[PDB]
Amino acid sequence: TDPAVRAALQSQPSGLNSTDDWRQVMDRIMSLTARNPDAFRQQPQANRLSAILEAVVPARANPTHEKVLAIVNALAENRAIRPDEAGLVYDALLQRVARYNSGNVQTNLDRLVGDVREAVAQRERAQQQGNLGSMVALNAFLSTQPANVPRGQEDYTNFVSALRLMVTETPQSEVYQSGPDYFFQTSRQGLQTVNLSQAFKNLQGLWGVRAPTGDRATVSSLLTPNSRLLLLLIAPFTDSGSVSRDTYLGHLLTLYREAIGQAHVDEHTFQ
Amino acid sequence: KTAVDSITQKKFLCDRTLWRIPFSSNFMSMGALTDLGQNLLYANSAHALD
Repeated sequence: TDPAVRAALQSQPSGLNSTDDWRQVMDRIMSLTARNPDAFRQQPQANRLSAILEAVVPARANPTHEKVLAIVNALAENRAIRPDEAGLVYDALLQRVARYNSGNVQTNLDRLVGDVREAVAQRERAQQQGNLGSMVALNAFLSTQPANVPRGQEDYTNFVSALRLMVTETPQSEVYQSGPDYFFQTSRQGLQTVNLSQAFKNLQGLWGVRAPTGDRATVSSLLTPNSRLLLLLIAPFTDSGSVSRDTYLGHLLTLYREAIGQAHVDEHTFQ
Repeated sequence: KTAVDSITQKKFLCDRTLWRIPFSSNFMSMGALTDLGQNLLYANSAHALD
């Protein structure tokens, strides 16, 4: 339903148009509501009296359950526990509060429901913002890699910046380390996993010397297919002129960029 | 032809039921809470019954 744990909670512990919002009831009971006036003037006696009796002297309520359920629901929507664990932990927290209760505890509980509401919102927006963890992993890997290439350097650093931009600009992409290598998955539960360490090791020898040799397919077999996928995934990035043209790497990047381009364009055209 | 003088007796049987006298103004079931029941509540008045 709603992600805001306050909202996704308050649907559970609440009546409908009771005296929790006193102003609306008091407006409707006299005549003040304009949507349908004289509605309350013509109800049975008991009901009328009862509301009125409720209205003049409100009845106090115990909000402990509401706050505890709010924080429990926040934990559930934030993958702190499984839903069955949610049903259990609600009672657990309820007992915990009930055996240590104090005004200070209620104050801290209100503070906590505010904090968890903010936490859920922040987690969602951060998960849709770019997943800083992948950026950290990529920076660690790049620190592992050397920053100096004896044959050509502008293309190398340009490509490195292009990769950085690619991992930053597309959230849901994963960068991590499983074994003694770093990888790059284009999506959770997704295919196209590139062995980043192996790709860089293979590509180290092709940076500044494959420009004159791009015309002859004599060294074309040096490109392992994993690195070919790695280059393919960066076709939309590293636009023309970023990588020096007339280079085997540059030629491949330009071809892939042109191909992907015709495609998306034609596709948004559809019909 | 020789029928004797007759005197009529009338009686009725109503089993498996209870006579009901609802506490409502017009005797009909207009709701679970009768209107007169509503009138008497909140009156805070005690009454004796015979």
